[PDB]
Amino acid sequence: VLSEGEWQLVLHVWAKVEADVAGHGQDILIRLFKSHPETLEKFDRFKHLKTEAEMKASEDLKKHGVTVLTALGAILKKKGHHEAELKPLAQSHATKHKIPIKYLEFISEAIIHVLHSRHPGDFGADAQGAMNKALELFRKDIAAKYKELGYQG
Ligand code: HEM
Repeated sequence: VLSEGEWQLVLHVWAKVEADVAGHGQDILIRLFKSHPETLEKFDRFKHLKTEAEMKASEDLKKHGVTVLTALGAILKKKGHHEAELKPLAQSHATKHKIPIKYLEFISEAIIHVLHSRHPGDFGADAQGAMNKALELFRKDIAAKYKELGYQG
């Protein structure tokens, strides 16, 4: 469980992210696709993008970035009490999109990378540690739903 102090460090930096959701969303997905090319193959709607310049130019990619970070934000603001928000997400990602838990670990790493680039002063080691905890909590609760459905993996 995160403490109240750690949740405050998470939400203090998230309020920054929310100043520019679309720029953040795009940086994170591009970092994910460049660092782990196998993730791009899951998106029929983005598979055609071959370079970083092409990714940067895609309005649809940017629009999906907003989708992802808006869902993540709604979870983070529930500070662990996120059952209603998380359940539909795990169901679709396990059963419809077929996303391995490992990929959620990849995109967690991408989020931390980008937060670190854009918000140094609000993202020192203590914030980084709290954000890693929040994302681990996210993954741990999703993995439990996967297991139930028969997708641990
Ligand atoms: C921070 C973690 C993630 C969040 C909050 C997230 C959230 C979402 C949301 C809200 C949607 C649209 C509604 C739905 O289908 O559930 C979605 C769709 C999708 N996500 Fe994620 N996602 C996450 C991670 C990933 C990762 C790691 C992959 C692939 C490596 C993935 C692949 C997909 C796919 C394939 C779709 C459908 C895209 C389309 O064709 O419209 N997601 N995600």
